[PDB]
Order: sequence, then structure tokens, then C-alpha cells
Amino acid sequence: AKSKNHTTHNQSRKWHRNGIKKPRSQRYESLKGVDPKFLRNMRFAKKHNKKGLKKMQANNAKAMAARAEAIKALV
Amino acid sequence: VNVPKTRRTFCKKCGKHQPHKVTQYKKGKDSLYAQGKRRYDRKQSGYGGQTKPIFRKKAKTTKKIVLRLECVEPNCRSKRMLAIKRCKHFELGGDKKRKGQVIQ
Amino acid sequence: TGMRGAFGKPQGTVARVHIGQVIMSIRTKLQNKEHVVEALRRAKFKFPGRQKIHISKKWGFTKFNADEFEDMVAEKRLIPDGCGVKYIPNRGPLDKWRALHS
Amino acid sequence: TNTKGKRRGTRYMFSRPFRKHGVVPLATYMRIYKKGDIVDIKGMGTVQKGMPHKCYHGKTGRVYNVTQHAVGIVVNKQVKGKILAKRINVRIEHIKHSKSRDSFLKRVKENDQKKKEAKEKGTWVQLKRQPAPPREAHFVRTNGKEPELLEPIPYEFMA
Amino acid sequence: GVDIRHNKDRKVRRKEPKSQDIYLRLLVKLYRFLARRTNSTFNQVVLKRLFMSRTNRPPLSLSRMIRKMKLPGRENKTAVVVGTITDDVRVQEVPKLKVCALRVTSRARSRILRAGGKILTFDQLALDSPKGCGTVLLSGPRKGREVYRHFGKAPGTPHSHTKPYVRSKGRKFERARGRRASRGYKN
RNA sequence: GUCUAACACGUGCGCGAGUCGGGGGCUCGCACGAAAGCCGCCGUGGCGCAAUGAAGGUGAAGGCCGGCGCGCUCGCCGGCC
RNA sequence: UAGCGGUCCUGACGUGCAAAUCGGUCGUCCGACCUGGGUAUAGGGGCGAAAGACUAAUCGAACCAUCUAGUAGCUGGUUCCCUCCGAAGUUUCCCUCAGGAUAGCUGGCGCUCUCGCAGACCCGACGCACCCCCGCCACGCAGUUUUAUCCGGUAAAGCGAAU
RNA sequence: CCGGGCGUGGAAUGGAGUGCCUAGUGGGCCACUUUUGGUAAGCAGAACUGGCGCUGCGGGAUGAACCGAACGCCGGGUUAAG
RNA sequence: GGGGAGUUUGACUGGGGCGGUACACCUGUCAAACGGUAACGCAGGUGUCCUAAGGCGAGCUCAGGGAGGACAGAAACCUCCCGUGGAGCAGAAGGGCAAAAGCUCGCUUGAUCUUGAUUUUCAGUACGAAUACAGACCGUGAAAGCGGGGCCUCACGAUCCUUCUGACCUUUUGGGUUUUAAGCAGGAGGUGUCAGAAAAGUUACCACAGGGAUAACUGGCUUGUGGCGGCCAAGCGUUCAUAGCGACGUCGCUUUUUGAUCCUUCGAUGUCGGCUCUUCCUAUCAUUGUGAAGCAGAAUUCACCAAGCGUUGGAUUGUUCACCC
RNA sequence: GUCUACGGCCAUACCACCCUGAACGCGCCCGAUCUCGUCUGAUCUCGGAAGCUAAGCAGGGUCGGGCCUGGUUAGUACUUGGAUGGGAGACCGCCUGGGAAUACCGGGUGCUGUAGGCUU
Ligand SMILES: [Zn+2]
Repeated sequence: AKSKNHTTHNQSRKWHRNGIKKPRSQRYESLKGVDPKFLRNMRFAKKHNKKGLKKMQANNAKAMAARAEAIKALV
Repeated sequence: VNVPKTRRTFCKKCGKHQPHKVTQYKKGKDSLYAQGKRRYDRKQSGYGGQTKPIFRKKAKTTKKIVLRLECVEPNCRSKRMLAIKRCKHFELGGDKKRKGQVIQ
Repeated sequence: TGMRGAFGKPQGTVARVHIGQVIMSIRTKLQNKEHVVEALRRAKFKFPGRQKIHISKKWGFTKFNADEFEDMVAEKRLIPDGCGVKYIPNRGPLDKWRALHS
Repeated sequence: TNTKGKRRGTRYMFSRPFRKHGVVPLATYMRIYKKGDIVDIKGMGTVQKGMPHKCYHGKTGRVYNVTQHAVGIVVNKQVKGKILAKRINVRIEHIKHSKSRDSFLKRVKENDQKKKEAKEKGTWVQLKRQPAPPREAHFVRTNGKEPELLEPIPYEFMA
Repeated sequence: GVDIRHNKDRKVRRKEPKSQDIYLRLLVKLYRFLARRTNSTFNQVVLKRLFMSRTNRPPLSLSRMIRKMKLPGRENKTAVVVGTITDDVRVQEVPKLKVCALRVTSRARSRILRAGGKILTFDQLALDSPKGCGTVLLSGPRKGREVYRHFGKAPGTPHSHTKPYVRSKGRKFERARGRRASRGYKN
């Protein structure tokens, strides 16, 4: 037969009844989609960071001593 | 459209670009049997019915032409298949047009 | 027609007025003050609705105002040329023509 | 009326404003974008490759990927009543910095300097942005005359 | 009439909730007094858990208990569980410690007493210490049950990683289309 | 208007790295019992503890460091976590 | 004329004498006539000087029983009290347009923290308590204005500015 | 990436975040304002917001929407539109 | 092989497979300076085309106008000057471009092979289309770089089955070999009802479920078309605008026409015309009382108060309507 | 003051015309064997350095056009929000806030980073 076409107005209150408004922010996030060359390289940095501890911490025990002394030695 | 008979491109089996010869594709017939055809026959068997639905309302007026590429390196037999956007006419390696001198 | 896709087609051609438009300006000799409005009041009976009639505060179809217009012409800032009068600023490069004869 | 079309109603949007139909001045190419400073998205027209969609013309959001010559951007797209934090790629000719954050950073620097100076002088000044308060009570000297008499203009007709 | 909206009037975090067998009900009738009249937030949380349903008090696996009680600074402290303790066969090292849980499985009880620790029922604990005094509190993992791999983004969306409901795992069940770009499209 | 049976899903109630008398079997004792109790059945077997492949199939952690193998990518005992 | 029929009164009765009769006036009345009994033809079948007529008050496919409560996106109805919360008639896809699926809107079950039984001491440019939060995140949010910095090209206006 | 020092920054409000299962609906209608088709229609079709739908009370005599206005059962006083 | 059988014979739709696709698409506008947005709203286009009309690199500038030059003329060809896109970019329109994205050459296949990410429509599913990177082989250019189709916005397609290419792949059932078959990947064969059924009529012999969500009547809203007036006054009325009329304009009324719409009934309001009977309205054909006139009388025309009382007999059609004695 | 190479803003920088010229600085200009390319050493390319600043170029002048920026246009046009405000309507007034653009009349006519000269 014949039907009557739509009408679209209450779907503005429908949302705001209790609709959220923010994307639920967070601190450091998922590196999905970064430039994969940078991804690989930064990963090598990370792997040799949590390796190279006789590199990292054995060349940062120095800075630990230095800051832990100077932050008082200003006095 | 139109395409020349010989063009260089990536020959996957080779591992590099090589020259290729192009032959436009045409369909086959039947392997000799194929369990699709085989069940379709045993389904047609017996009294009655057209089992699998024949197809009558046609609406497309040109088939997606396909170029078949053959390598040319000795003992690189490989042949690889490639597509081309639709067309209502096709030619191959024909007579090329020079411009700036066209007369009606 | 049967509303199954009704949409009209060109016919007649009208003009849209605005409150404060000027649908007719008659120019003549000042002696004809009571012929101007007398005649022009007839048009009030051909047009739809009500249209106030009015006597201009200007010399003619010029941009200008009451007859200090002609003083300005004497000053030569207004040049009588055609159905209207041509304005003249004091700009322009004729700073030798304005010398020779302004 | 119409539906899907990658650029609908962008006859005026992407239009290279009303005299600058020239080639791209190069500084927009030469600007340095980093990871995580607030760009904003205004589409050009001459670039022809990599435009943001017209839904993102004007929105502004963080930047998180940096390719050769096009950056990724995180912006908030409005959809039905949820709000999505969508990610896109944009050729760098359509983005530019946004002073919104930079002014905040400048006023951060002055706040911290003022805090340090309060450390030095012992006095606790008021830190930034108390909002605009109501007017104070001041004396208006009227030496010079008695005030002007102001009175309505009688009607006149200028058609 | 005010213009407040009412759909959040009543808090669903029920107050005296499901409490059906007399032993647990009596434990509640005991710790209710402590919760009222002792500032020990530890008793608040313990009582708030004595209401939960078993799907919200999963069983504290003894290997988890061991590797969460070994951590530094937590010597000679009673480790308290509101759920139950099921022994693990992933662990060979005889335990070392002292617990306090509702129900403890027979194997784990055998091995604890062999270890020379103790078992404490919540009455024993309360009379031992009217509040949290050197007591560590744990919980078995509560995102453990199976149905969580069913929940989430509905499978078939571009990057779900959820388990649909299919009645086997054979090759012919769901892996047909919408799974392999050789069959129409992939997730 | 799950009316009843069979699915399946989730919540909730009661018994744990297992769980389950499920079909059979045993006391003879048959009003009450067509129940109740018992078992190398203790479980063939279901469901679970292990995924993935179309299929042959493969199937869950490293770290310090002694040397010799150019510590050469690396390996073999090392002592240890 | 009996017999057989059944034209016109659009006559009568029309909860009737009758699930089709009556009164008059009507065609035929030795031929293709009217009629009793016997016998045959059976349902997609017979039989029809053919109107889809007749086949037991039923025929453009009879009656009975079973499959069988066939089936329906379609109308009808869908039985005690109070208390609490409370919409949709819009998106997309559909042999889709009186229908579903999906989103949205809805209720219920709960959870993770806030920590206002906040003593017998002792502060925040972080809120609450204020003895003070060892035990304490004032963290977070907004259908709102404010201060900044951005985006558009409608209203208005223009042609001695292009079309 | 590891270590160190400095605390929270504009007004007004207020507890937030998070999961599972899920009935009804997918014939709307009207009004201030904007707007297309028509000569216009209690006509057809759109945007915002609010209502009627799902809702009673005072007032417009009478009424789906207009104006005021939001309901447990009552006593006293006071108003809105009128 | 309609003798006999089973079954189908789209949707949208100002009531109805009549017309037309608003059924997939893309541009401009409506569209109200986020940006979404409706009607069988308006102006339009597509189911293609291109070995270059792709990719680079170099070199030139187009439209038209002005002055000159033998045939040569309004227009061939040559030269100078002006030359802000007025031209060309395959096609609709919009955007974009001037040592280019146009014009001419030169070289070439990046129109290739391979994972993932994102945009576009939305459930933020796919197909289509596009964005930006990464790994290979390349192209051009000195080189920097640019290129993975067309300067951007359209130009195309699921399960099943068939067909072709791919690795010295897996399986082919107790084992081995070989044919063949099934596998795994990528393309193609197509579903224009364009998320993708395989399909002709007629029912005036019709049937059942429903619908006033939807027509044919009256009833309502509207009054374009139909009818009745009013205003303005160039003229006709020999003379004279208004005795009587009235063009070019314009404002209303009435619902005695015909439309437009779907609100009320589809588990029913009996729907043409005629016959008989009552009553009502007035914008009056006749009559009572009046003004006016191009009114001498006689007739007749305009207007006022006014529905108390009249408004016929017949031929022809069913006639309403008409026509004639 | 000023020029040279690369530029950023891309008209306060453009266009027209006249005047002025603090090196060989750019450039005009003289040739074509080498390199190169054209029908033409006009262009491109190469090799030069006799004269020239006539031109470009720079600076200046213009009751110049243009352009940028101010006024007047105007609290007008316009609009968020309100009413049991007027009007038969078409439209309009008011309360509350925001607030433009022509015509017309002023002013201005490149600034500047970098590396490198000269004071003709
Ligand atoms: Zn090859």
C-alpha cells in the first residue's frame, strides 16, 4: 500500500539520556601503527636496555652516586 | 584498451624483473572430472527437478580481461596471471599511434 | 499534476519589493507639484496593498540632496552630463587641468 | 539529499582562500612537527594527495606518528552519541601548530618563575588567572563643563 | 516537584546480601559488630567480601599463595583468604606458612600441617586479633573463569580476540568465511 | 505463557586438580522401598588441565658467568638465581 | 384439456403452507413426447441438445474418515494486591515497507575505589575532616558560562569588484 | 630507559569508574522558530527544542498538544495562569 | 509432449507492476556560516576510456585582441606587442594548475611481487574506493627526490561450483611407484532487484486471512478551476468616464461545479435518476412599496426594503443536463 | 648608505609613465675553435672583456590606478533568548544580549635572515 516516510528528532535526547562524552583517556598507550622502522629500532633499544645492565646500571651507578651526593652537597 | 606483447616486470620465480610475453586468457572446460561436476551429475540423476539454480538475468556486458605472463629466461618456464580493468574492446601489440601529425 | 511528482513550470514573472523600496520615480518641473502626486496616486489603485507616496529631498535621480547640489555644481565638483550628474572628487591626476581651468 | 561521496559539499571548504591560489609557500613544508604537540587540521586544496576528510576539517588533536612527509593524528570524531578517538594520516601540508597549548606553556613558565621568586622574597603572591571581577568605586572628575544634554531625534523620512 | 533524575536512586551493591547457610550467616553476625565498632578498614573489606557470591570469591590457588607470600617484608604474617584454598601440583616445595581461610581443601590442609604452619578459621582469626594486625589479605584470580574469553567485543569485528560459542573445534565449524581471505574476507 | 521434555547461554545456591552411581553389580526381605545404602565397578567415559594446522605434524623461560672452541653468530660442560 | 413445464405481473408469503410454495394470465399437448421398476457410468472421475449445468437442500473438482490441533509476518482474548525503575516509533541490512536482524533507548544482578566510629593530638598552592585524616587519590566528571587559539561562508551586503 | 627535585594551578556544582543478562519499540503526532513541494489545506517533506503519546490538577465553557503547572494520604497559610 | 502435474508471475509508489528508478552510484543546490540531514524536490553524469590519456626528466604557454606581410579574402601562414587563467586538463559539475597538473619531445613499465595500519559508508561488519609507512625487484633524472594507475571526488560484486598460475608443497586410508582426485594460496567466470532467489498470464466463476495504515460515495480543511460581486476609470454610449457598461490592473466572497488530501467506517452507512412530502436560504423571474434611466406614453433596463405567496402541461433520452411546442 | 648569492614572509613588494646612478656588482656587449643545439651561436652552451649603464636593476616623482590600513557608512542592516506585545493578514515595535559590508573621506607604498663586497 502506501507508507509514510521517517521523521528524525528524538534521537538527540536519546543519546544524552546517559551518554558518555570522553574517550576514557590513559597514560602511555599502544604503539599500533607507528612507523615500523622506528618500531624495530626502538625495540632494539629496549632489548639492549633490559640487557646491557652491566652496561646500563654499571654506567649509571655513577650517576646514582652523583645525584644522591649533590642533591645534599648543595648545602 | 591496448597493451604491447612484451614487457618487463617482476617474475616471482626468477626473483627479479625479467621480460614477459603476454597472452590474453580464455577459460577451460573440465579437468576431466571434478567433484563439483560429479555431485552435480549425481544430483541431476533420477526423476525430476533442476537441482542447482540456472542463471538467467544477465546484467554485465564485458568480462574482466586477463593477461597471462610468460617468463623468457632459459628454464624459467614460469607463467603468472594478472588482471586489467574492464573494457569493451581489446587488442594486443597492435599498431601504435604517433601524434602531432593526425589528419582526419 | 496528479501530485505523482508535482513541480511547476515557468509562468509569468514577478518582482519582489522591500519595505522602503522605490517602485516609481517621476521627474519634472517644480511647477507640477500637484500634478505629480495627483497622477501618481492612481498607481496606488493598480498595485496590491498600500504604498505611501512621497516627494524627494533630492534634485533628481541623483545621489544628492537639496539644491545645495547646484552650489556644488558651481564649485564644479558636479558635472552635468547625461540624465544624471557625474561626481568629481578632488583626487585624480589632473592637477594641471585643475590649474589651467577648474 | 545525496549520500556517500568522499568530498561532498567541499566546494568552498577546500578552496585555497580568496587570493592565494598560488603554489604552497614552503614554510608549511619546513615546519618541524614532533611526537605529541597539538596540531590542528585545516585542509588545503592544491595538495591533492592525503587530505583529511571533511569531517576533520577544523578539529584538532594530538600527533603520534611521523613518517617521511605525513604525520598521523589522533582526533575526536563525533558520531552517534558516543565520541570516538580516531586515528588518521595527513600529509603535512594540511596541518599546522595550534597556539592553544603554546600560550598555556608560556603562562606555565611565568607561573614557575613567579613561584621561585616567591621562594626568594617570602611573600605569597596570587598565582595565575583569577577571573574578571566587578568594577571598583572610582571618582569621575567633571572639571571642564556640566554634562551634555542628550535628547531623541524627531522622525524624518529618508526613503 | 524537583527536577532530579531517579534512575540511580538505589545502589545495587546490596547491604545484607545473600546469606543462606547458618555458619557463614553467623560469621557475618560476628564481623558485623567488628565492622561497626572498629576503625579497621580491613574488617570493612573482609565483611564486604563475606557477602559475595562464589563466582566473585574464586579459589586461592596455593602456588599463587606461595609466590605472593614469599615477597620481601612479609615474614611471620597470617595470609587471609575470603575464598577457598585448593592445593597445586605445580609446586613441589613443601609450604612454610600460616593461613586463615574459609574452606581449605583436604590435600592443601595435609600439606600445610606437614609444613608446620597453621589453619585459622575466621573465628580463630577474630579472637587472635580484633583487626588487621600483621595480616596480609589475598584473593584468587577473579578474571579466571572461562566465560571471560567469550565476553568482550563480539567475534567477527576487526580486532576482537574473543571465543565464540561453537559446539566443537573441528575444521568445518566456523572457519569458513569471515575467517580466511580465501573465503570472502577475514575479521 | 520454560505448559512439559531437550538444547544452549548467563546469574545465583550447595559438594575442589579434578568432578560425576552415569549404566550395570551387591546386601535376599517386596507396607512403608519400585526408594535408601554399598562397589578392583572408581570408572572405561563424559566435561576439564593444551593450542594450532586444510594436512603430514609440531606443541609453553631464561639470567649472571669459568674456560676452551678467534667468546665468532654461536656451541659444551661449568657454579649459582 | 389432463400431463409436462414455468413467461409476465419484477403480483402473493418473504422469523413463509414451503431452505424456492401460491393466484391469475402463460409455451407444448402424436413427437426430438410424459412416466414407474430393473441395469450401467464414480470424483480430476461420470454425465451434459453445452448454462460450468447435474452428481442426494453441497459442484469453476461431492460426502466420510484419517495425516491433523495442518500453517500465518494476519484480527480476537491473554485471570491476585501493593512497592520500585521506565521507553520506543530513529541508524544499517534484508522478495524489506502490517515483518526480523542489528545499534540506540530499559530493568535487574552486581562488582573496583571514595572512606563522612572523621579520640586519649595536632593542617592543605590536594579535598575532606578540622586532635589530625600515620589509616587518607581529591582524584573525576559536566547538554554550563570564562580566558586563549583555531574552523566554516548561511543571514546581511556588492555589481563604478570577476560569472 | 634508569635515577633525582619540585605537588596540583579559572568561577559552580557532584561520588565516580566498570562488567554480564536482557523484555518492549523500529505505523508516530503537534507547536515557537528556520525551510522545500505546491494556490492553499486540519496537505506532503526536513533541522533544533519542548510536549501529546505514557499524564492526571487550575485556567482557555467545551478540547491530545495552548498558559500555568508536575501528584503518597491530610490540616493551616501563600501564590501562577487566570 | 499445457493431454496430465508441481510451482512462480519483485519492491518503491500522494489508492492501484501505466509511466519513472528517486532500487547501486558521483557533482552542484535545498543545506539554515560542526556537519549530519527529508520528498517520484531542482540542474546533471556513469556501467565506459587510455601503451598512454601511466611514471619520471627537460623545454615552451594557452583564450582572445591590436599593427603589419604576394596572391590570402571575416578566417590559412609569418612577425611584433598586450596578454592572471578568461584556454587545456577523456567524459557530468565542483575543486585544483602557469618555467605545471597544460603543449612538445626523450626514456620507460611503480598499471609488478609481499605482511600489517588507517580513512571512507556503520553495527564504526564487508565489498568498493583512498590515505601513510615497511620489505623486495625496478623506472627516470646529474642529482635532491617523484612513482606501488589515471590531478581529487563515481567507473564496480559474497557462500557453492568451474577455470587458470604458484611450491620439485600436504593428502589420496596397511605399504611403495605412477595416473587421477581432494587440499592450500592468489586472479578470472556474476549475481544491475547492484549484501548477491532461478520463474509468464487470466479470473465478470472466484476463495480465506486482514486493512479504513489504502481507493470508489456524503461528511470535513483548501478554492486553484467553477459562480457571485467590489475597487481604479482609457474608452463605448454621435456630445458624455460612472443612464447602462468596462479593457489593461487588483481585493474578496460562496461551496449550487470540478479538483487536491486521506481524518471517520472494509467484523458494511444500501451507492444514479424519477415519483410523493415537509421545510429552509436569497444573490428576486412574477406580485405589495419604492428611487434611477439617453423615461414623452407604452413597454424594458439598473438598484433598494422583502422569501408572505406563486414558479406549469407535454414530444425525445434512464437521464441529472439539454432541447423544442 | 648601498650592492651580490640563497631566501622567509609573498603587492606597503603590482602596473603605468618621467627623473636620478657611490667600481670590473649584477648586466648589456665582442666572438664560436673547444662542449653543446637550434632553420637562425636569436635562445641554450662555450670562449672572452672593446665600448656601454642607452636597457634591465636600484632609488625617487606621480593632487597616479592598484594594494594595505583607518575613519563615515552604523549601533543601521542582522540575530541568540521572552511575552496572553500590535496586525485580519503581509509584516512590525519592545525587553535582553552580539553586531557587520558598499558608496564616501583619511593615511602608507616593502620588511627582513643568512654568507659576501664597495663607498666612483
Ligand atoms: Zn622468470
